[PDB]
Amino acid sequence: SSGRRAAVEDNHLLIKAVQNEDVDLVQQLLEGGANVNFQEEEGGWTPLHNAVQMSREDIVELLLRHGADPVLRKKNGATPFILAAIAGSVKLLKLFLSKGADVNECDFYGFTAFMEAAVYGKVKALKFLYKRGANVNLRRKTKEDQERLRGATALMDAAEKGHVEVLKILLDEMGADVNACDNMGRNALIHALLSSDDSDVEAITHLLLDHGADVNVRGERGKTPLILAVEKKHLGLVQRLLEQEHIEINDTDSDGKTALLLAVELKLKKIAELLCKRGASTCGDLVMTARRNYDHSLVKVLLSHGA
Ligand SMILES: Nc1ncnc2c1ncn2[C@@H]1O[C@H](COP(=O)(O)O[C@@H]2[C@H](O)[C@@H](COP(=O)(O)O[C@@H]3[C@H](O)[C@@H](COP(=O)(O)O)O[C@H]3n3cnc4c(N)ncnc43)O[C@H]2n2cnc3c(N)ncnc32)[C@@H](O)[C@H]1O
Repeated sequence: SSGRRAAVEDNHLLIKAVQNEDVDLVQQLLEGGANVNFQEEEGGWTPLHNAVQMSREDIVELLLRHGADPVLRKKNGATPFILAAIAGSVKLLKLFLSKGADVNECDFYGFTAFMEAAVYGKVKALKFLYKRGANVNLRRKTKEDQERLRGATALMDAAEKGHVEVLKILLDEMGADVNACDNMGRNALIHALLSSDDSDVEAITHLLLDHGADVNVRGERGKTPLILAVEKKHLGLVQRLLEQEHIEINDTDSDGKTALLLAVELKLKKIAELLCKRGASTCGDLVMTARRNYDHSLVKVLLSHGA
């Protein structure tokens, strides 16, 4: 019982040794008899996981030769193979395939190597996984989710993190389905506009629209791409979104508000003016909203378009 406690320390040390990239210390601890397949209690991480996360092939090899299980999963269900995708290591993906990993295996949240590679903008890994049979259009199914016959896709992921290079490749080279929808009915376009990154959102939006993305999808709360473009207060997105010949300008959100109503509630002078060069002012309480806003430049615009 004093030995059971002392050893667990050696184990944690083996992990820490790996994290510190202390090759010699890892060799001592393993030769010393430390459990090479020890999993810490937090998230089920092993030395091998940590080694893969860090893209240290040499430490992976060492651990494997001391008998590390190459397909042992951590608590989230992710395997070392998957972790190597997040790391973008082709060498490690090639390796874990050779040791029994399935190219379309997934953690307990439906995440596949291919998906992780797109999330982390890992191009070479993406191309590798594709050419090794990765199912590009898989929709995330948690495990106790498949059993009940019941949703995001790699394309969506790349859209939310704003990886332009990856999005081009998925759409042009790998046959990604631009108009797939998750279980809340959001598509790659909606995800791009929901993300925290206004960084490359213009490119992602243009790209998606060229590849025939549906500008008229109902999101979380009736929120269309137009309404998100407006709520973002982005003139460029509203501008590009409106060059879509068949966009339901007057579509209404969850609250009944529309692209124009929200444009005016938010005092967007140019966006409201641009919308009015097509939008229906018959939401009605438009002018009354601009008046509550004390916005007489905007009250004038609304009336010229018959409110
Ligand atoms: N060396 C180590 N590195 C990192 N963590 C370590 C390390 N050593 C010990 N730990 C510790 O163990 C714990 C859990 O770590 P873990 O990563 O193994 O397990 C995570 C979590 O519990 C678990 C679930 O978290 P959640 O409740 O937030 O559930 C999340 C979400 O609701 C769900 C569905 O997403 P979606 O389909 O709706 O888009 O997956 C999460 N998720 C989001 N992006 C993911 C991704 N790219 N890949 C996998 N899962 C993702 O998944 C890990 N995880 C979460 N976000 C991640 C992300 N963005 N990229 C990679 N992995 C991610 C921790 O508590 C931690 O301290």
